[PDB]
Amino acid sequence: GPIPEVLKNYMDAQYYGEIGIGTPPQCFTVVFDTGSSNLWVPSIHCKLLDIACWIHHKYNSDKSSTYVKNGTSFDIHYGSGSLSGYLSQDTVSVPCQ
Amino acid sequence: GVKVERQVFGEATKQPGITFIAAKFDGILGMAYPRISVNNVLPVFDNLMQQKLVDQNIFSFYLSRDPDAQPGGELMLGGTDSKYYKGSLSYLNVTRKAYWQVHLDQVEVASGLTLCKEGCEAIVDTGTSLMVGPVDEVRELQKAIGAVPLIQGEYMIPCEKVSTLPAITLKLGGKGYKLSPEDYTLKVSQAGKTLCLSGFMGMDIPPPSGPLWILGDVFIGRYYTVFDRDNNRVGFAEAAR
Ligand SMILES: *[C@@H]1O[C@H](CO)[C@@H](O[C@@H]2O[C@H](CO)[C@@H](O[C@@H]3O[C@H](CO)[C@@H](O)[C@H](O)[C@@H]3O)[C@H](O)[C@H]2NC(C)=O)[C@H](O)[C@H]1NC(C)=O
Ligand SMILES: CC(C)[C@@H]1NC(=O)C[C@H](O)[C@H](Cc2ccccc2)NC(=O)CCCCCCCCCCCNC1=O
Ligand SMILES: *[C@@H]1O[C@H](CO)[C@@H](O[C@@H]2O[C@H](CO)[C@@H](O)[C@H](O)[C@H]2NC(C)=O)[C@H](O)[C@H]1NC(C)=O
Ligand SMILES: O=[P-]([O-])[O-]
Repeated sequence: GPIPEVLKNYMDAQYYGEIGIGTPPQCFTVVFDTGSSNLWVPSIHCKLLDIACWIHHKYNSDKSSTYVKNGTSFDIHYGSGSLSGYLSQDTVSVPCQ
Repeated sequence: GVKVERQVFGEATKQPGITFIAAKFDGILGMAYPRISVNNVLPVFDNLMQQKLVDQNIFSFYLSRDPDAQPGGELMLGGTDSKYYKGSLSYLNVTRKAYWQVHLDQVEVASGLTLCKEGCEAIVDTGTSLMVGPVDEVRELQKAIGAVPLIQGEYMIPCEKVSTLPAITLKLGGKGYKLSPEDYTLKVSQAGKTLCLSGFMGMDIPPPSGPLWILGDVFIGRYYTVFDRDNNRVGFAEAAR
């Protein structure tokens, strides 16, 4: 049947819920964004220049038994900002637990 | 819960600027159509549909507009949640399957100013906090309510004036969706101070995608929203209040 995903609200400006990526699941908070179509989270391989990565959860493919390598570069440009990295494949859990 | 197998996703390694630094969330899970997926990656909900992990290929949002309320919101995958809306759903067809784009009939400030006078296109975007419209039309709107410019297309209103502002009504599918001044203004806090942000922001989105209005969290907060991929439509009902 339907799957409830509870969201937090920060200051009426950010709404986000917990998902899992990997086996076992590594938990991340995400915006469920009806204005775009890609999923991404920070990598443990993020560049040292990426200050945001210092204080967010990071995905470690080495700890997931369902990870499948891709490695293709991607770049996404939103109205509020941009990012880049590389693609990977894994099982996504909603909610995380 | 649900486990979507074989999902392709981005491992971010560069995040220039400041957007993501102080954000409460780690990442973004896009729920629009595959047409606007970067690298043509099959989206999460598309993969979910192909794996038959829900019976109805719809998903729905409740967003609380009291910033201290628990729960903050709920995304329901594969259904709607009667806990969070009253009355019946009204539907609008999607017009370009890329964003969740629909036709907007008009925008009316109660004191008389009409924007989008002969109709226009809008997207329904959970990932935008504010309502967004064209710079020149939003400027007129803000002058009508007595708001003043802040920066980058945002405007502020003296908090003591909010309760006497006019209502603003969006006409969608021939029905009126009213926003009260409390619905379309937000409290913002920095360094122990409180201000009131106008919930409309001016931004010109160029062709070919634009121009587009954006029904952001301001709207979805008041109007519980259903996104339906079986029938390519958006549904609205009055959220619990
Ligand atoms: C909103 O979108 C839906 C789905 O695209 C539209 O529904 C479609 O409406 C037309 C009538 O204008 C239907 O036409 C008939 O199709 C059958 C073939 O199944 C044919 O035998 C008839 O001669 C006729 O062409 C179409 O079936 C119908 N689709 C569904 C799923 O009901 C709807 O009209 C759109 N609403 C608005 C307000 O535009
Ligand atoms: C399809 C995708 C590549 C991208 N989609 C968004 O930027 C909308 C998303 O809803 C995005 C989600 C997000 C949330 C949090 C932090 C960063 C991003 N919202 C915003 O950035 C807010 C402002 C949007 C203004 C309208 C966009 C105007 C066009 C921008 C250029 C083309 N890029 C797009 O349309
Ligand atoms: C990276 O992922 C993409 C998909 O996001 C892969 O492209 C798909 O691959 C299979 C073939 O193995 C096709 O059936 C799909 O039609 C492809 N889709 C698209 C849009 O290209 C791609 O193969 C992956 N690359 C690597 C190097 O692993
Ligand atoms: O509000 P919490 O996600 O820090």
